[PDB]
Amino acid sequence: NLWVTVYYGVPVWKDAETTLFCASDAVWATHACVPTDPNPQEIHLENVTEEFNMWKNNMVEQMHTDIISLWDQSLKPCVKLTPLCVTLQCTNVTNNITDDMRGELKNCSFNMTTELRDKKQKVYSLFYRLDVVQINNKEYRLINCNTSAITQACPKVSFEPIPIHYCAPAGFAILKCKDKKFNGTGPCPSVSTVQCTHGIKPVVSTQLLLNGSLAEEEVMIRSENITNNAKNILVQFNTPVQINCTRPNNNTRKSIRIGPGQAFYATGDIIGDIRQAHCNVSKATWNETLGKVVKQLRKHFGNNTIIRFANSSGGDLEVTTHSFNCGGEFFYCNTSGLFNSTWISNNDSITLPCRIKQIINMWQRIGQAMYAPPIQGVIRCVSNITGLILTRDTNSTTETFRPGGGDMRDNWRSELYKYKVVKIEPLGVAPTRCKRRV
Amino acid sequence: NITDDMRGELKNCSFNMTTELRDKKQKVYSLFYRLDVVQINNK
Amino acid sequence: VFLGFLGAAGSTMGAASMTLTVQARNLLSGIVQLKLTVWGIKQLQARVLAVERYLRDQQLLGIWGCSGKLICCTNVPWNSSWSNRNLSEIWDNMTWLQWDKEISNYTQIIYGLLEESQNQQEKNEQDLLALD
Ligand SMILES: *[C@@H]1O[C@H](CO)[C@@H](O[C@@H]2O[C@H](CO)[C@@H](O[C@@H]3O[C@H](CO[C@H]4O[C@H](CO)[C@@H](O)[C@H](O)[C@@H]4O)[C@@H](O)[C@H](O[C@H]4O[C@H](CO)[C@@H](O)[C@H](O)[C@@H]4O)[C@@H]3O)[C@H](O)[C@H]2NC(C)=O)[C@H](O)[C@H]1NC(C)=O
Ligand SMILES: *[C@@H]1O[C@H](CO)[C@@H](O[C@@H]2O[C@H](CO)[C@@H](O[C@@H]3O[C@H](CO)[C@@H](O)[C@H](O)[C@@H]3O)[C@H](O)[C@H]2NC(C)=O)[C@H](O)[C@H]1NC(C)=O
Ligand SMILES: *[C@@H]1O[C@H](CO)[C@@H](O[C@@H]2O[C@H](CO)[C@@H](O[C@@H]3O[C@H](CO)[C@@H](O)[C@H](O)[C@@H]3O)[C@H](O)[C@H]2NC(C)=O)[C@H](O)[C@H]1NC(C)=O
Ligand SMILES: *[C@@H]1O[C@H](CO)[C@@H](O[C@@H]2O[C@H](CO)[C@@H](O[C@@H]3O[C@H](CO)[C@@H](O)[C@H](O)[C@@H]3O)[C@H](O)[C@H]2NC(C)=O)[C@H](O)[C@H]1NC(C)=O
Ligand SMILES: *[C@@H]1O[C@H](CO)[C@@H](O[C@@H]2O[C@H](CO)[C@@H](O[C@@H]3O[C@H](CO)[C@@H](O)[C@H](O)[C@@H]3O)[C@H](O)[C@H]2NC(C)=O)[C@H](O)[C@H]1NC(C)=O
Ligand SMILES: *[C@@H]1O[C@H](CO)[C@@H](O[C@@H]2O[C@H](CO)[C@@H](O[C@@H]3O[C@H](CO)[C@@H](O)[C@H](O)[C@@H]3O)[C@H](O)[C@H]2NC(C)=O)[C@H](O)[C@H]1NC(C)=O
Ligand SMILES: *[C@@H]1O[C@H](CO)[C@@H](O[C@@H]2O[C@H](CO)[C@@H](O[C@@H]3O[C@H](CO)[C@@H](O)[C@H](O)[C@@H]3O)[C@H](O)[C@H]2NC(C)=O)[C@H](O)[C@H]1NC(C)=O
Ligand SMILES: *[C@@H]1O[C@H](CO)[C@@H](O[C@@H]2O[C@H](CO)[C@@H](O[C@@H]3O[C@H](CO)[C@@H](O)[C@H](O)[C@@H]3O)[C@H](O)[C@H]2NC(C)=O)[C@H](O)[C@H]1NC(C)=O
Ligand SMILES: *[C@@H]1O[C@H](CO)[C@@H](O[C@@H]2O[C@H](CO)[C@@H](O[C@@H]3O[C@H](CO)[C@@H](O)[C@H](O)[C@@H]3O)[C@H](O)[C@H]2NC(C)=O)[C@H](O)[C@H]1NC(C)=O
Ligand SMILES: *[C@@H]1O[C@H](CO)[C@@H](O[C@@H]2O[C@H](CO)[C@@H](O)[C@H](O)[C@H]2NC(C)=O)[C@H](O)[C@H]1NC(C)=O
Ligand SMILES: *[C@@H]1O[C@H](CO)[C@@H](O[C@@H]2O[C@H](CO)[C@@H](O)[C@H](O)[C@H]2NC(C)=O)[C@H](O)[C@H]1NC(C)=O
Ligand SMILES: *[C@@H]1O[C@H](CO)[C@@H](O[C@@H]2O[C@H](CO)[C@@H](O)[C@H](O)[C@H]2NC(C)=O)[C@H](O)[C@H]1NC(C)=O
Ligand SMILES: *[C@@H]1O[C@H](CO)[C@@H](O[C@@H]2O[C@H](CO)[C@@H](O)[C@H](O)[C@H]2NC(C)=O)[C@H](O)[C@H]1NC(C)=O
Ligand SMILES: *[C@@H]1O[C@H](CO)[C@@H](O[C@@H]2O[C@H](CO)[C@@H](O)[C@H](O)[C@H]2NC(C)=O)[C@H](O)[C@H]1NC(C)=O
Ligand SMILES: *[C@@H]1O[C@H](CO)[C@@H](O[C@@H]2O[C@H](CO)[C@@H](O)[C@H](O)[C@H]2NC(C)=O)[C@H](O)[C@H]1NC(C)=O
Ligand SMILES: *[C@@H]1O[C@H](CO)[C@@H](O)[C@H](O)[C@H]1NC(C)=O
Ligand SMILES: *[C@@H]1O[C@H](CO)[C@@H](O)[C@H](O)[C@H]1NC(C)=O
Ligand SMILES: *[C@@H]1O[C@H](CO)[C@@H](O)[C@H](O)[C@H]1NC(C)=O
Repeated sequence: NLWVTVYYGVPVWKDAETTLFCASDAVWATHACVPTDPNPQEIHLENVTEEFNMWKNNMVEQMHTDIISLWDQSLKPCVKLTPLCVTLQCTNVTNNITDDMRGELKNCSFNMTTELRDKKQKVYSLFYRLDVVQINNKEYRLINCNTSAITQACPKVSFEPIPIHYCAPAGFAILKCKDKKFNGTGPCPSVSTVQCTHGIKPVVSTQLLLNGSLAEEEVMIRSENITNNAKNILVQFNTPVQINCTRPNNNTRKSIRIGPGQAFYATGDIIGDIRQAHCNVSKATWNETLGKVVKQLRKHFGNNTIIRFANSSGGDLEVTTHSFNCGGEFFYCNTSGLFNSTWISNNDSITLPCRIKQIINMWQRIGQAMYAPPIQGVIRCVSNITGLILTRDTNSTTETFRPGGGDMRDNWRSELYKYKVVKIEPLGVAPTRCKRRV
Repeated sequence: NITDDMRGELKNCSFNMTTELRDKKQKVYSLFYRLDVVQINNK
Repeated sequence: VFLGFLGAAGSTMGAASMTLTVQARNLLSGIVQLKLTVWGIKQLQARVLAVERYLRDQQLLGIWGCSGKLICCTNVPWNSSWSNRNLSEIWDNMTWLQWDKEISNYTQIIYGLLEESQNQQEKNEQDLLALD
């Protein structure tokens, strides 16, 4: 007869959420974080299979709110720009006649309170017409002042995305499938496990995904519900698509001592190649990759349907255009130049017009706003487009797709789908032929 | 309502108030209980 | 042969029992190594939860007179209603995950007798053997 035998160290686990913590090397917000191991360990697990589900992966939720928390903490100790909310006296800026630049900035002046709380000083600064609005030269207002206060980001702190690793506490395991195929959820024939995750950069962007990871095999299409056009579609590329964006303005920073003590960085003068900031895209590369994407689409909609690509529905600029950070500066680009195509039934280069804003609102959050300091000198950078955030638009053939975003949990999820966290249960029992003596 | 059973108890106070436009102020008003306010030194 | 953490997870319960310690070590792990700040109380909380997580079950093994754990026998007989399979149908043809899939239904029920029967009776008895 068999008896109850007690076992400990049993290799079993249940899907469970706990509090994850970071790790990264030894700028943005990361210093108070445990350095990574010089030899991150892993182990493929043979005969071990189980389901993943990226759409209920609470790792995303934590990461999201943690990044937000970091953001706020990095701003509290910086200078508040409360006394900037004043009536502005502004005029057009006579760019090289006649007018290709459309101005876009105003030579605003105003009676400003200085360190000598008492006698004020008439000063001036160049502002983008996206930041200011006419009251009622003419009178203008900082747009934020009708919604909330605004804080100047410190000139020392940066916004450069840094690779972050996530680790689980003892008793919890980081599981990672290596299956090159994945529908977004279901069993994985090839499952491994790791100490911690790979370095993920906290890149904030809409519409287009930047500097992410690459997919293997073919282009990956992932969606909570492909047939439901109330949902959206994640597209992961196989090959990095280069994009090179430039701001050809060797401008200065006429910092103004609007104390007491604390200093404000206003916009000095704009000189150099007065052209609109824009992005350069390899056209043939875009066409080629887009085609590869359409192949996938064909595979989930039929071998006799029509695929069209267009821009967004419009509205809030933050959603309408492609937003991203380069070197502290915030760009808004008209991606109509990319998302304008079509496919049937079965250099060259592209220039994307961009705009610059200085007053921005993070993560759709209202109640506060952050002032970007102007960055001195010409700003230009390059990155890898590694995926798309697409939405699905008389429904028997032609379908139209367009870029979206808004919810930045989407961005984190586009990477964390490779991971899941489980809770180990060391204690188990089993029937064994054994009668225990004294 | 005349004559006076309520004893007032509130005053129709007005004042030059600083607004969102730190600069040009706005004459506003508000009803306060005489338990909240006290005479300095209409009054 | 050293396999690695959970290296035997994809094997039969008999096979897996070979290397329970390789797992045991990292069940508590250890090491790890402007105030507050994000992570400031998260590494705190997590590292705490690890300790609790561990001891909560370790104490049960303390109560279930074994202590010298990973494996030990009892004097509680196995009730046939708790998944009636043969040893070769169990130990030589089933993983631990597959095992739990079934037996998990009677977890607290089995714990009842483990928490008690023997622990109660093994003692008293001894106290009586100490009479002389
Ligand atoms: C997006 O931005 C990236 C940078 O971030 C730009 O990258 C350039 O891409 C091109 C194409 O891949 C590269 O051009 C090729 O470079 C080769 C080597 O250049 C260096 O070394 C040579 C000697 O070997 C020097 O003479 C030269 O000054 C460089 O220092 C050249 O061998 C190639 O020449 C051949 O192709 C060109 C046409 O492309 C022909 O004209 C030639 O006759 C010859 O056949 C070629 O120039 C370039 O080096 C990359 N730059 C860097 C920094 O890596 C992309 O250009 C950019 N896209 C947009 C639209 O601007
Ligand atoms: C801060 O800049 C504002 C303009 O943005 C200056 O406003 C000027 O303020 C004075 C005082 O209110 C005005 O002067 C008065 O004007 C009337 C009519 O012209 C005249 O009758 C009075 O004798 C007196 O001069 C002035 O008109 C007004 N300017 C405008 C454009 O409205 C203010 O002077 C600035 N402060 C600093 C310190 O320079
Ligand atoms: C933007 O508005 C500012 C004022 O807010 C204008 O500032 C003016 O800038 C010029 C160039 O720096 C200054 O002119 C120089 O002044 C000195 C002394 O008066 C003189 O020696 C030089 O020959 C020259 O004229 C001017 O004084 C300055 N004004 C003030 C109030 O400081 C600027 O012109 C505006 N830009 C636009 C396009 O209107
Ligand atoms: C993926 O999501 C889509 C939409 O979010 C789900 O589509 C829904 O599918 C059901 C079954 O075809 C539709 O229900 C039927 O609707 C008609 C009219 O309302 C009603 O007469 C029937 O009694 C029945 O409820 C439903 O309307 C349709 N929703 C929409 C937006 O078209 C689909 O079920 C989702 N798939 C997953 C696995 O959940
Ligand atoms: C994306 O590109 C499309 C064109 O491919 C742009 O379509 C434009 O959308 C707006 C909003 O639906 C239309 O404006 C409305 O037009 C009517 C009549 O002209 C007018 O009564 C309204 O006051 C309003 O302006 C506009 O006509 C339409 N253009 C065309 C060609 O149909 C859309 O604006 C683009 N989005 C981005 C962000 O640029
Ligand atoms: C994004 O860039 C596209 C061009 O690549 C811009 O397209 C322009 O969109 C507007 C709205 O659909 C078009 O305006 C409408 O045109 C008709 C005819 O000229 C006129 O009847 C309407 O009153 C209205 O102006 C405009 O023609 C179209 N441009 C071209 C080249 O097709 C769009 O404006 C850009 N968005 C950003 C934010 O700059
Ligand atoms: C805010 O409300 C106060 C009353 O609560 C207003 O006070 C008025 O302030 C002006 C300037 O100090 C006084 O005007 C001066 O009065 C003298 C004598 O009447 C006259 O000689 C001067 O030419 C000048 O008008 C005015 O008398 C004073 N009112 C009272 C009740 O003391 C002030 O105007 C208000 N501000 C706003 C923006 O309405
Ligand atoms: C309490 O004090 C406030 C001022 O702080 C007094 O406000 C006055 O309220 C009346 C009723 O809302 C306003 O009268 C109306 O004005 C319009 C335009 O002038 C006129 O079309 C109507 O026929 C009517 O008279 C009056 O303008 C407003 N005063 C101001 C400064 O806004 C209120 O009367 C005070 N209550 C007590 C009991 O005295
Ligand atoms: C992963 O699951 C596979 C089955 O899917 C297990 O395969 C077993 O692997 C061992 C080692 O290659 C084989 O054992 C050898 O078999 C020969 C003949 O029976 C015997 O001569 C050797 O002494 C040795 O036992 C075993 O037969 C093979 N099983 C089958 C079905 O082919 C592997 O054990 C699994 N790994 C885990 C960790 O459980
Ligand atoms: C500043 O220049 C702009 C053009 O760059 C002028 O814009 C005009 O503004 C009025 C009022 O909104 C409109 O009636 C005109 O149709 C606008 N013109 C165009 C080209 O859109 C504005 O008038 C200029 N200000 C100064 C003082 O001259
Ligand atoms: C706060 O100011 C903003 C502009 O800075 C106002 O926004 C306008 O809101 C109406 C209603 O949604 C739209 O018709 C306008 O197009 C918006 N303007 C812009 C710039 O988007 C808003 O009305 C202001 N609130 C207060 C109470 O005045
Ligand atoms: C763009 O992504 C590509 C991967 O497709 C990156 O390629 C690496 O490029 C460097 C420089 O040539 C090589 O050292 C690496 O070995 C390349 N990787 C592979 C996979 O071939 C490139 O680094 C990416 N750029 C950005 C800015 O991240
Ligand atoms: C669409 O038609 C293509 C052929 O034009 C079909 O392609 C097959 O796809 C499967 C999956 O990749 C392969 O197993 C076959 O070998 C492919 N056939 C050939 C000719 O390459 C695909 O099955 C079609 N889809 C529909 C729904 O019928
Ligand atoms: C959408 O892109 C197409 C090209 O893919 C653009 O097509 C141009 O359309 C106008 C109007 O019919 C013609 O004058 C051009 O010759 C067309 N170009 C070519 C390549 O055929 C169209 O302009 C684009 N729309 C947007 C808003 O940029
Ligand atoms: C084994 O445990 C089961 C319950 O898991 C016990 O089942 C009882 O069995 C008797 C006989 O069939 C019935 O009178 C009871 O009603 C059953 N209980 C329930 C919960 O269904 C069985 O008694 C146990 N055997 C041992 C030796 O204790
Ligand atoms: C993209 O290339 C495909 C063929 O691969 C072609 O059908 C389409 O016209 C191309 N687009 C561009 C802009 O040339
Ligand atoms: C127990 O295994 C024996 C063979 O060893 C078999 O005859 C019997 O069927 C098994 N038990 C079950 C419930 O079938
Ligand atoms: C365990 O019993 C629950 C109901 O109490 C049931 O949902 C599940 O299927 C059971 N498992 C076994 C192996 O029968």
